[PDB]
Amino acid sequence: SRYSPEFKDPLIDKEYYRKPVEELTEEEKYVRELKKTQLIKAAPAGKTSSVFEDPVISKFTNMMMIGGNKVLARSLMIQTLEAVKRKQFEKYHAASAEEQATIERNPYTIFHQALKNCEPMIGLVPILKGGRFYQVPVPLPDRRRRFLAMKWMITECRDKKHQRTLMPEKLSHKLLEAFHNQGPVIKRKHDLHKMAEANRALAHYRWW
Amino acid sequence: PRQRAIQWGEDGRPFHYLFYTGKQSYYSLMHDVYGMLLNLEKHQVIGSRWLIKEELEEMLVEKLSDLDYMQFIRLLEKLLTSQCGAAEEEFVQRFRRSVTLESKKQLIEPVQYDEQGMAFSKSEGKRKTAKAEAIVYKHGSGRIKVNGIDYQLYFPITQDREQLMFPFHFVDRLGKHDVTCTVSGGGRSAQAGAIRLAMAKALCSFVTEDEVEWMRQAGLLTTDPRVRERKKPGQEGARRKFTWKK
Amino acid sequence: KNRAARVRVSKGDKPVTYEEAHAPHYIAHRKGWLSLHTGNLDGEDHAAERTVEDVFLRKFMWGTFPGCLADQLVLKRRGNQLEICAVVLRQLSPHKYYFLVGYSETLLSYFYKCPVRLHLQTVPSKVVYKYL
Amino acid sequence: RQFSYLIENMARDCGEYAHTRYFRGGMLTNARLLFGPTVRLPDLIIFLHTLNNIFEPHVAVRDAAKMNIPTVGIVDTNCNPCLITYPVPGNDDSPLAVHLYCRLFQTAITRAKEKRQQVEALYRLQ
Amino acid sequence: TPSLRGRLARFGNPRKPVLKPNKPLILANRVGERRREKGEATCITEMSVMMACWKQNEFRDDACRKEIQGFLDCAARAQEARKMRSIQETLGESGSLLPNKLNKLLQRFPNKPYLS
RNA sequence: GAUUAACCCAAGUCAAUAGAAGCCGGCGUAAAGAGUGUUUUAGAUCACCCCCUCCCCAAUAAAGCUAAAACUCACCUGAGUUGUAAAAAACUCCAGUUGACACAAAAUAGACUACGAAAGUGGCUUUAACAUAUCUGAACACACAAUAGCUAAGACCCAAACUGGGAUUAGAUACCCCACUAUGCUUAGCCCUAAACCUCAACAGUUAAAUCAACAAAACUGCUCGCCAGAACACUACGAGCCACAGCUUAAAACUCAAAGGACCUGGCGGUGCUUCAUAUCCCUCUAGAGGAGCCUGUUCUGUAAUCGAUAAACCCCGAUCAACCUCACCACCUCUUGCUCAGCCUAUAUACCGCCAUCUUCAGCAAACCCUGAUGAAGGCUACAAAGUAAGCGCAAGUACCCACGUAAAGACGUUAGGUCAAGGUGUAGCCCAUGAGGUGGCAAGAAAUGGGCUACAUUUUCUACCCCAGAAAACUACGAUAGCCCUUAUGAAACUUAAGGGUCGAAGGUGGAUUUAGCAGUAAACUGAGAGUAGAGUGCUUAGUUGAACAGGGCCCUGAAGCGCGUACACACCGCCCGUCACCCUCCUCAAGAGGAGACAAGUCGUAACAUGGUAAGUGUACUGGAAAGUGCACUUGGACGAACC
Ligand SMILES: [K+]
Ligand SMILES: [Mg+2]
Ligand SMILES: [Mg+2]
Ligand SMILES: [Mg+2]
Ligand SMILES: [Mg+2]
Ligand SMILES: [Mg+2]
Ligand SMILES: [Mg+2]
Ligand SMILES: [Mg+2]
Ligand SMILES: [Mg+2]
Ligand SMILES: [Mg+2]
Ligand SMILES: [Mg+2]
Ligand SMILES: [Mg+2]
Ligand SMILES: [Mg+2]
Ligand SMILES: [Mg+2]
Ligand SMILES: [Mg+2]
Ligand SMILES: [Mg+2]
Ligand SMILES: [Mg+2]
Ligand SMILES: [Mg+2]
Ligand SMILES: [Mg+2]
Ligand SMILES: [Mg+2]
Ligand SMILES: [Mg+2]
Ligand SMILES: [Mg+2]
Ligand SMILES: [Mg+2]
Ligand SMILES: [Mg+2]
Ligand SMILES: [Mg+2]
Ligand SMILES: [Mg+2]
Ligand SMILES: [Mg+2]
Ligand SMILES: [Mg+2]
Ligand SMILES: [Mg+2]
Ligand SMILES: [Mg+2]
Ligand SMILES: [Mg+2]
Ligand SMILES: [Mg+2]
Repeated sequence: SRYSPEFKDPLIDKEYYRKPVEELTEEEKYVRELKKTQLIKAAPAGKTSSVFEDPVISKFTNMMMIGGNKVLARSLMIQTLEAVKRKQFEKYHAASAEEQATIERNPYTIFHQALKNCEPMIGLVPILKGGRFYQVPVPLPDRRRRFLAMKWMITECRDKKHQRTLMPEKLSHKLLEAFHNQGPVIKRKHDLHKMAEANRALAHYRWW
Repeated sequence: PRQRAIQWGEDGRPFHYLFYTGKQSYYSLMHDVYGMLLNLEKHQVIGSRWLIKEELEEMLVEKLSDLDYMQFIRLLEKLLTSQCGAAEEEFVQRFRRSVTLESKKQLIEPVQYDEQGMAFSKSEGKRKTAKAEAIVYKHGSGRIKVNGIDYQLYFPITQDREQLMFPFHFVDRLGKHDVTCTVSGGGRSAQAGAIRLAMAKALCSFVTEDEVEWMRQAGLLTTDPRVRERKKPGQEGARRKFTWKK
Repeated sequence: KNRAARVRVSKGDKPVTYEEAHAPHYIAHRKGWLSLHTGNLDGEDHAAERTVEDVFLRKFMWGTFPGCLADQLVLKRRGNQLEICAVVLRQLSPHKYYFLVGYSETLLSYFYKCPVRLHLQTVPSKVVYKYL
Repeated sequence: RQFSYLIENMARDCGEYAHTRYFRGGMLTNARLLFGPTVRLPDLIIFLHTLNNIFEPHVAVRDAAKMNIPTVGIVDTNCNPCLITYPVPGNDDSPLAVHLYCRLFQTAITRAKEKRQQVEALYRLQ
Repeated sequence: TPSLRGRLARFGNPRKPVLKPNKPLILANRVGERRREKGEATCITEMSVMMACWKQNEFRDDACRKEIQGFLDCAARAQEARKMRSIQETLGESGSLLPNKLNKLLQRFPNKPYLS
């Protein structure tokens, strides 16, 4: 890295700097005073202080990117969100008054809830023992869990099974399905959970 | 190089009583410091640093080891910790060196005035191969002209427009300053980054010092040193090696 | 291991001059160029002819002054003037040195069709930078 | 290390030399290299503690025996006086005893130098 | 401390040897390293509760939320406890002293199985 | 070997043979304390005065008894139990509880060190009982002697050679699992062997020194007995003795060799221990690929009259930043002979080299000169509350280049691989001189097959068009997909079916690729664009500039390595090491009913890998059974293995 180790990652949060001094604790005050003497990396172009910034959606867009084509990936993401919102509006209008309250129309909430539902709880690690390889169930960190959800969503949307269907439409359909706890990705999570439950007897093989 | 004088006379008798230790200067220094500590026992930071081992060797005209330097520095710190007098402080200050604490505070551009009397600040920025020179006026409607073109026409990508929005929005000054920036070189994103850096640097002249510090901490005023890495011979790219066959 | 123009280490008895003691990667960093002409500059020609002239001059001076040269020659080209600055040893009689100076200067002038001067700096012995 | 400072001070006061730090290998048997070809080695070495800090004989005892330097030495009941030229059996741990030894040796050296100066002055006078 | 008189096979010892050590019974000037304890699989009980609830609820997370949260909390506690255990091993509070400091102490006072 | 010279002796020289010259030395590991105890004849002075553990703990034989755990039986519950790295086989008259329950074996005590001559002896009780008022002493006897084994009769819970089955394996006559027998136990006889070793004889005495090869368990003295005298043949043959009959004890010789051996030093290595790490990295991970398709290009193989070299990491768009003629060194034919050169050779040798480099190195050590330790051996040389190291110099580092102090370059020693290049050039040695030299003309440089690296794709995050990011169409046999095939034109050139570019025509394999595998930690990977070197022209290649621009970066010592401390070592060109046994020929010797066996040498090929590292099942002794073979297993014993050496 061209940044010396002295450099620190910048913190982009307006509320963090607009916080009143009186509310600040001694630890926070000391941290703020110390940060005046450190070196700070340049703010990355990906993230800004815009109120419409979503780190989850930015990460999903980066994972969808192919060959550094972030314009196309961002276009696909915004088209997917627009398609989700349009489908939700269509369902809202076509539904009765009772069902209108339950129908969700925020694409961001739908996306976050779909990823949260797609998140696996217990993973499998291949462990060598006695010359064999065993799929030992293991706990998963939240980071790996979110990454697995995102990667499963993207891989399922990129599957060749869907013919001539554009990525925004496929991704919107999968997001709506996952938001309702249905679809191939939720089935993949269930299959992982079932395999872990079956291999539960191998859990003692783990040494960590 | 500084050379130590002959350490014994015609008769052969060495001048210093610690000659046969082989490190008479260092051990004499340690002896004096220990004696000062004993005297102090009998009686009962930011702008300075301890000298490095090389400085101590230059002072003593004797080769030293890292552990010897550690022992000396520990003894000096123990000397400082006590209720030292004026002479005991002068002895310490003999070895203490001065460190220039360069302020990380961003330099504020002077506020210049045009023919019409409007106030403005000019700055420059670089991102990869892109160089941008920006002028930010104290009063404005938020209009930004890039090479005489509106920034929404010049930047048809939402990411670049968000990059432009970042400095003003971070200090809650959207639509309050008019900007005229000329950028040359690099791609669209490098140009947007350079314009962002120049705009933030210029806008520092019209915000409070705390706001300038916040912008610096947010990364709006650091010149991004990340530039393209040269391709090396014998490998496909900057880091990509040729496929290796075993 | 790189071998180019490197005097390898030994038991510490081999004397090396400043020119020899520095590896090629020290050129323009710790040592200069033994020939100075405008041939290799951008937008210039006749570089190959200048290189061939330099090679021939070095070989000719090495052969004409056997065992006298104490270091590499320094060739300078100003206009059509060709200056050869050479560090020689104080062993030959000055009569022979002057004879060789006149001889080489006239021969090179009539060979390369340019005024050639030969400046000799004499040293009692080879200048030693270090012992490798 | 309890008496390094006292012994160094005594050596400085009496005009003689002291070694109370880690005895580097060869300070006596390799002095011509460490110091120089014209270094003058001590003509008498006085050990106020013949044992090193790991309860073995000080290497300087053996090295001074090699270099034919007579060694005066205070030897406790756990020391080895075989190679010490003039061993003095005595306690080497109590501060009182060590101070007594330092006083006696310093006074003897000072009296010797005073007598040498007096004899030289008297012989020049006559 | 067990007696060593008449144990080893030595001249003048009439009886057959009691001890046959493969190394001399002489104290070394160093102690063994701080041996790690082989890690065991953790949070197995909470994992079992979660998996049994999955089997009873057809792997529906909505019904099993409580047990799933318990298992996740146990996993996070186990990871943080492993990190804290590494920190404690660096600290060395649990033992009477770290092996490094003990080795330093033994270096200061070495064993002397020889004469001098 | 000849030749020149030299050396020794000399009327001799010296090839063969024989003789002369050998016991006061040792026995823990080199061969050697005989498995143990006790005599007479004898020997010794350690006998007498004169004496400090007498006695008790697990000596021995006999008789009796039994606490825990088994087996079996009985009731009641369940359909499983056993088995391990994982399984299978096996048993379900099985498993669990409870109760009854032995000719088997004797937790804890034992952190004790006792008894016995040794072998051995560690549950309890009782009886008998543990020689010698100097010492050594029997291999010419007498009496004992672990385990194994034989004989005869019994017991039989459990274990277990053999055997059978299951598994593993290339095979598995083993390791792993299951069942069972001889056997382990009792009684009466035999057998008489052990790494029967504490490899250290009994008795008396010393710690004085001249302590002392090394390691081990310090060095010795007096006396006596036993044993030993290069290795292998050889715990063998013959003879003799024995209750032993495939046996045990004593025990040679011939052929052969210049060694064998014991203990160490250093290094390497270990399917070696502990600890800490790996930061594109060893594993799980993240991204893009390779391996599947077509094409370009290199290589192997085949082919031709037709180069050469690299060819594991460290070869394979490599010498070439480049072969149509030239280049060219290849082949065929023709020609010249002091030849462009005070000749020439791209002839052999890179295992003679210089020159330039690869590689560990994505290391950090190399080393002059001294000094000290090892008893002055090979060797080694550090502890900071410091204990023998000091060290010039090279390297790292620092400085320097690009955009910083970061990063990338560059650098990167001594050495390793007799690593690459004799074809850059030079050059040692050897080789040709009417040719292995020089010139001219023409020509090969292909693909049965296999493979490496790239390029293009297999499309919808796509294809075409405009634009360079607010669009319109296409979207499966006229879709995506050739830079390929065929035809034509142009460029260069003297020469283009051949090289390049363009146009036309065609629209192929292919539908995200098995085992396996490469690279990347940030402006990096990925994708896109441009320029340069060299050419007359020529690469999908190389060098280089820029643009858009990510994901993971957290856990682990399980896998592979590194470092620190050790351990082992029969290896030392150093584990790609060494090494064992069976199955052919020849040679020598020995024992032989001349057929054959044995030993050694010769040393092959074959089948395994038994030993040396925890040698991948620790090794070995005795013994029994079994096996193609080293060998496997049972039982007891040994360390000539280790168990990491405070607690954790
Ligand atoms: K390929
Ligand atoms: Mg290199
Ligand atoms: Mg004392
Ligand atoms: Mg022996
Ligand atoms: Mg015996
Ligand atoms: Mg007797
Ligand atoms: Mg027996
Ligand atoms: Mg039986
Ligand atoms: Mg059984
Ligand atoms: Mg079995
Ligand atoms: Mg019994
Ligand atoms: Mg035994
Ligand atoms: Mg036998
Ligand atoms: Mg026999
Ligand atoms: Mg017989
Ligand atoms: Mg392929
Ligand atoms: Mg070839
Ligand atoms: Mg070849
Ligand atoms: Mg040709
Ligand atoms: Mg030729
Ligand atoms: Mg070579
Ligand atoms: Mg480099
Ligand atoms: Mg460097
Ligand atoms: Mg070779
Ligand atoms: Mg070769
Ligand atoms: Mg020819
Ligand atoms: Mg075409
Ligand atoms: Mg033409
Ligand atoms: Mg083996
Ligand atoms: Mg084995
Ligand atoms: Mg065995
Ligand atoms: Mg068997």
